[PDB]
Amino acid sequence: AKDAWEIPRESLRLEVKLGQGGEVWMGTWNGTTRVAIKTLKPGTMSPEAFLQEAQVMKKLRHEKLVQLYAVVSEEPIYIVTEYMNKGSLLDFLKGETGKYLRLPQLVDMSAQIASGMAYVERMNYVHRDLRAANILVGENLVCKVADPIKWTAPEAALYGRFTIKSDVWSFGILLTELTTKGRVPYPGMVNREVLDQVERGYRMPCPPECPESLHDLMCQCWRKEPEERPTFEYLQAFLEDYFTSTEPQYQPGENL
Ligand SMILES: COc1cccc(-c2cn(-c3ccc(CN4CCC(O)CC4)cc3)c3ncnc(N)c23)c1
Repeated sequence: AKDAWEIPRESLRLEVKLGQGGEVWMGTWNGTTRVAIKTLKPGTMSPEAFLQEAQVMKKLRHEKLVQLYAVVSEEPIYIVTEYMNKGSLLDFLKGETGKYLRLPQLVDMSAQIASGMAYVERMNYVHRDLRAANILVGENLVCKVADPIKWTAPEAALYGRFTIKSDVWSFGILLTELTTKGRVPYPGMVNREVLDQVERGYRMPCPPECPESLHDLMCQCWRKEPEERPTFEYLQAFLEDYFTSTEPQYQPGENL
């Protein structure tokens, strides 16, 4: 028995291909509604498993989470959502526009992600794979949460203990992506080195031109003890108010 998210497949025209991993397409829904469509390439994972993402997307509704529109829950299975016309944050950061972003833009992007994740937090959910590649960018630099040892808290990577606090860890790592225009965290380190070093207390240093106040925040996100890590509610307020309350004398530099 289907729910009120169900639509007939015939209402979808998959136009322009965007990515693969099944796939994701640009497309149209009913009359004149531009959407994104996730496909399941037969075999790779079970229907139930591909319909994890949709089922959670059904209960999560917020301005800074990518919005589910519809689902075709019989094969070939499709998930349908709003279309994010600037694609992934990671690609945006690394792209041609990426280099013009300065700290005011990057922090605002972080504030928006924190807000979506603050909502995930209030709803008692856990994301598990929070990072720039899973943030989508739209018009007016809107960032939405959608959808990785280097991004994963140690307790989670080692013991499968994923909580909102391990999401906070990942958010700290995401701040390094933002402040380096999308560089891979722990430059030159393989996953084993990162595990080994993090366990001995190593944390990434302050990125070049990143204000110390922003790095301290990263460090708080990376506290060994999950419960000592800030809430997203806290992160959202800090990042929202950053240039008044925290760094009121910020001046542009070469890159940030
Ligand atoms: C069911 O609908 C969903 C659910 C979850 C995510 C997406 C999604 C993914 N993308 C997407 C964005 C960027 C890329 C970029 N890509 C990977 C790295 C790079 O090499 C270039 C190609 C691929 C897919 C979207 N773009 C625009 N709009 C989207 N909704 C997406 C859609």
